[PDB]
Amino acid sequence: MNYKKNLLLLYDRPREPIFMGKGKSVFDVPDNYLTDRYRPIGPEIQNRFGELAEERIPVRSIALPDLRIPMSLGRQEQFSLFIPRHRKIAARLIDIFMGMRNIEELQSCAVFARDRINPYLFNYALSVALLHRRDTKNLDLPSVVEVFPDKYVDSRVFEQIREEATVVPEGMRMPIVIPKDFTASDLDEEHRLWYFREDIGVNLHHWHWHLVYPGDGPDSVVRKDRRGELFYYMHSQLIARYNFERFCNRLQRVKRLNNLREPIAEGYFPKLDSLVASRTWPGRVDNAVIKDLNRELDQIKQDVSDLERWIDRIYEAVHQGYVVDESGNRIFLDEEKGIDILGNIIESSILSPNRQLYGDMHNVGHVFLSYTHDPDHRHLESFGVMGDVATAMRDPVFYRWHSFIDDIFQEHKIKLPAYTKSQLTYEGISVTGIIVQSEGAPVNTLHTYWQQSDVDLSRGMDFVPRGNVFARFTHLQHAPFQYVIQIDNTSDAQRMGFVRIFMAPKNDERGQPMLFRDQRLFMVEMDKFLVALRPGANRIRRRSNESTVTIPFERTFRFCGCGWPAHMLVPKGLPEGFPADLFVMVSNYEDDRVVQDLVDAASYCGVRDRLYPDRKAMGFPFDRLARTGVDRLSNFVTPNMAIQSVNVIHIDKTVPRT
Amino acid sequence: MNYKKNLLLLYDRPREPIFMGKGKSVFDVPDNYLTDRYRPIGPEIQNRFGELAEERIPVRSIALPDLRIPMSLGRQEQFSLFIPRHRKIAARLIDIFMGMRNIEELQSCAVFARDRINPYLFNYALSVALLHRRDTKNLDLPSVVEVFPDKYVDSRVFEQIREEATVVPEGMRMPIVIPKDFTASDLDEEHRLWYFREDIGVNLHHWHWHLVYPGDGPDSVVRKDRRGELFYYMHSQLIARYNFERFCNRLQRVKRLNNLREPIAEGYFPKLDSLVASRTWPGRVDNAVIKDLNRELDQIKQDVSDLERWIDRIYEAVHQGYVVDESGNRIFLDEEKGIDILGNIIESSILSPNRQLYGDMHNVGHVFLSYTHDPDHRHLESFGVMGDVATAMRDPVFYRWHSFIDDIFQEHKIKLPAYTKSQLTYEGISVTGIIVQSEGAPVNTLHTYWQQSDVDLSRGMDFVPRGNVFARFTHLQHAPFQYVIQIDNTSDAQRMGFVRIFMAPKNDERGQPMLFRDQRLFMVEMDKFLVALRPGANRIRRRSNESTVTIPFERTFRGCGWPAHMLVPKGLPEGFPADLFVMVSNYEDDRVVQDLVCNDAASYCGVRDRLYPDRKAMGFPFDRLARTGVDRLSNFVTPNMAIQSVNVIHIDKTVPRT
Ligand SMILES: [Cu+2]
Ligand SMILES: [Cu+2]
Ligand SMILES: [Cu+2]
Ligand SMILES: [Cu+2]
Repeated sequence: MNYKKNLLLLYDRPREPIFMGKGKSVFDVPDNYLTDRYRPIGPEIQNRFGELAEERIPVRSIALPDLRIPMSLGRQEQFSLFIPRHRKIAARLIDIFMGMRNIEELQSCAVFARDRINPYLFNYALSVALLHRRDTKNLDLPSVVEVFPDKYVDSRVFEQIREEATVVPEGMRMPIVIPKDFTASDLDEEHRLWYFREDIGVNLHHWHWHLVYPGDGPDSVVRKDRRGELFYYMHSQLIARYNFERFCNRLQRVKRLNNLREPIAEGYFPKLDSLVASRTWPGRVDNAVIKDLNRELDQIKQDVSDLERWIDRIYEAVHQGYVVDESGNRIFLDEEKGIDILGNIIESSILSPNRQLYGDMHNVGHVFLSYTHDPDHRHLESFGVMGDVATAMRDPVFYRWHSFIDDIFQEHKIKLPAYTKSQLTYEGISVTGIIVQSEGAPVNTLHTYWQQSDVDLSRGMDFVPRGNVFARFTHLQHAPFQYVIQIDNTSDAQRMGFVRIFMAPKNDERGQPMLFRDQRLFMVEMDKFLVALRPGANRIRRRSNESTVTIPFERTFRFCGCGWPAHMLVPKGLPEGFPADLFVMVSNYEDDRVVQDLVDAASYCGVRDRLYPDRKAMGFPFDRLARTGVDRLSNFVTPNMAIQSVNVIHIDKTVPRT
Repeated sequence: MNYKKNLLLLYDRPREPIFMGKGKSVFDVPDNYLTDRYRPIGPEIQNRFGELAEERIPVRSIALPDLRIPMSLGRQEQFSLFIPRHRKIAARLIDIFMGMRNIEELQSCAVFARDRINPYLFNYALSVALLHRRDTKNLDLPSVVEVFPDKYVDSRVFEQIREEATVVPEGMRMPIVIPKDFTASDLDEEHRLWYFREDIGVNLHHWHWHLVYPGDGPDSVVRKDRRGELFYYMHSQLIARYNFERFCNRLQRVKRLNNLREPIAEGYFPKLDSLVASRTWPGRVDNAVIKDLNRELDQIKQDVSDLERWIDRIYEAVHQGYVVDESGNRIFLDEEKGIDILGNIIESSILSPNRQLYGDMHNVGHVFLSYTHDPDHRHLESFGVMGDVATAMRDPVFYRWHSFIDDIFQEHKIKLPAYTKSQLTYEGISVTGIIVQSEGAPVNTLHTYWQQSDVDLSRGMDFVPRGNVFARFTHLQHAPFQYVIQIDNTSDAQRMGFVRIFMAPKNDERGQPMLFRDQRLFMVEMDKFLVALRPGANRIRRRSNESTVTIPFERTFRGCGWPAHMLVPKGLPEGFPADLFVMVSNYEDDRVVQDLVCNDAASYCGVRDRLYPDRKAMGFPFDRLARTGVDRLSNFVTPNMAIQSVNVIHIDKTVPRT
């Protein structure tokens, strides 16, 4: 509809008042909808822009809900989905946008609010609403990169764009190359993971997760099947993928934060400038120490001890094997629901059975690490990147904080009974082998390289002359490839299986093969998909671009929604080649299947699907300790599994997007 | 001439290329004078600008000097006069700009050079050039604030302006209020001196000083009479004025940094962002450590030891009573020249007799203090505010560092013989009285308050739509006043005398009458001028706005000197007690042999005048220890001196400037 299309205009040029031209349209804003600054000159000011557009969009003045709480955050402040106050403020706004009777009253409300609410907040809230409302499904939202490039882009380029757009005529403007590996030099060994930590797709992924599984909000948008287990598994796969990258950069597996009271060795300076706050992001010096927090405006008063205490209470619950809700009853951490409950406890969503007792450990850790430079607000400074979902993953200490949290999860995991031979076996199914073929390349060889892709940023360049503004981004990529899987059925009937593909490094940091206790943690999911297997032999062909784990290229670089960005499907590897163990398992779909009756089956959207369609623990079968007598992958396998050695070659060459 | 006026058009919109409109004029640029990016679209550029303009300027293409050293600092990098490499670059550029034969040929060089050189460095280098060429004398250079507002105002206003200019047509635009006391909350007691430390006038002062008494450059520009002594005196009076303000905000006299190993207690976060560099001046956390520097791009590899060695060397010379030449000769630090030699050693100007031995103590300390967050440049960050003349006075640690330096100069000062009673009395001359009169106020009362002043930031808002853009600044101000002085002559002959007026607090921090050993260092110079005294009684009236210490209010807000609105200390609302002192010294001894362009013309400009017009030590008569048996100002005074209690009142109210 036109109405749907019009909401998308609210994303165009966030800080330009709503009465200015958006695309080919203008909003006819009512007098009482103008902000205090503009209302007194309103009729003069609305006309200047209002004689440019093709279209004209009428807005009816109506009675609106109370926006005082959403309006409590300043327009030139930063927005943090980790700071409790702000989550409350966001929760409220999502409530309001969700509860508009229909799309016309949403338009009207959003048009009133936009120029009165912090743009990042507005953008978060609206997006969450639009993804979850009945009347606004479809509706391809613009990427937050095109809307706020300042959270993705070296600050240096904004004046470069401003000059280009002012001096050069539209037909003649050349694209701006976005600096890469720009946040530190060779003296920081950590700089090497620029291609991961600072990837647009990796960071977009983190944001998207938080849009679909918000921790506070109307029940409608919060309660999703096994959202606590997803919190666990999503953060887990990041670590594993991150370690994978570390092994390809002559580095060790990421160390957890041992202790909240020891210095944090990895400084990080983001080089980002928030045009919205009109203030640069603070950085964090090498060897900084977390400090007790007292920020009145933020409403955080929290000693390091409070955090340490929550940690101890959780460990106690995991070791007890149960948690205690507010009524005092015990909820057992069983083998279905334990991970889920525990996920809710640690993130601290509203689905925490007892926030008061277990705390808000994960979020508040983010705040602590983001504010080491101004913990009582005496210097009137905002938080560093760790304080924002959008940018947290750029900072190396993210991986260390989350590695630490992952230990709490691992400690629950290693208490569950190992999978038995019986539980891992599909009878009569056997997987004789699996291989990968790239185009032109040797068998069992994956290739990586650099690629430059463009993004139009015009939508986010407030107060810049109209015109395309193409920005060229350098990012990892792989050559396309397929899997070839030999399976024998031998049952005399058709057998349905779930094909599970993971990949892990072959060796440890020292060149020695990995034991299962360790390797199982390093296994990164590459595919999961359903297959009918006919009696006798089956040769199964699977292209890398069908991965249920990833989203298409275009979903990062121009409605179907997010998963892992495709250009990051494959670890970098090494020029000389990096050995990895590729793994597959075919499990019995009859046991894995969720009833999911209907009057892929592996591709899951949280917005769309009521139940996650796999009854197995996320990360099956690597989520538990091996059964007795197993010590490595080669003796872990059952006949319905198979292993393959794979070489990951990287060529330090660029290609122009094809 | 018209060429003079065209040179000033180069200060307009520093980052906008010179082929775009400047003022109501345009330059016609030889095609080969365009930069690489714009030569190809040269034709589509000449048409796109300037046809709106009235004057058009022909630029003669000429042969130009080797320009690679100035070019070696990048257009989007920061510029510092403390960094030795950057100081050398500016010297070369200055050399070029002063080596052009014509004012016409200078226009051509500058026109060519502008879009190719770092804007900060260009403004600096050209500005020094213009102030010193014999053919560009008496030029009203535009204020740095107007051209580079980004060194002077909270970065939060930049988008406020950009919105106001983009949205509202120029007839209807309102002024942007510049926030005051914006760098820190009342949780930090230092915040109370926002009106001093973050005052634009004061910062402009620091900057203008370094333009007239640059420490590297051509000999013609650097070698000024007693500039080493100025350096001591100028920095000594800043501490004095600072201390006065401290005594009016319930603080103590500033404390030296004890040394370079102890953490610096007082952090500072300036909220400035450079639009030239698209980087910040990083804050400094509380309790930060001075760290050894290895900044390769800046060409600085210096250990804290290296600085401590310099300091120990300088202390050793002061106590010795001589420094040692590069050839091994001794130069004695005597009563006349000692302070001057020492000032050149400590600053380390070119004039230092042995820079290998005594080092570059002052400049390098600044750089050290500005780099604690990134001393080896692994995080690719620029220097804090202390690393920039423009901005250094903003940071509390400026006063701590300069107090540490002052202790070294003081160590020389206390070695000199007390001034004798003979040396102080002017035989026949006797001052019986001094009073201060303001309008509408009781005798012996000064008055301060707050004022708002507008400034046009339009010449400094690159890539923002043209038109007036007014910033409203809030700043201290005093009510005008006059000294009335009664002098009895007693000779039958006319007598000439220097009138030297100082002011100090009556009481120490604890409300106890101050004693000379302390008071003398707290004396703030208020005026110095020559008078002719007829035989018998003379009544001298001297208005505040005549002070030789200051420069007109017009020159701050639309010939080095202190800004007129900061002549008088804040004082207190209940009344703050001070001692006003005046001495009439004998001009026949104070007279300087030189005769240049009515002796009563006391306006001294360092570039204009070859020699400093007073043979006495700067700060006389307070620069030495008291003669035996003087303990307090009451016992110090000779007949040709006089003392008056004065009450300094602050009213917390705001006036629009009359
Ligand atoms: Cu997350
Ligand atoms: Cu997190
Ligand atoms: Cu200075
Ligand atoms: Cu200094």
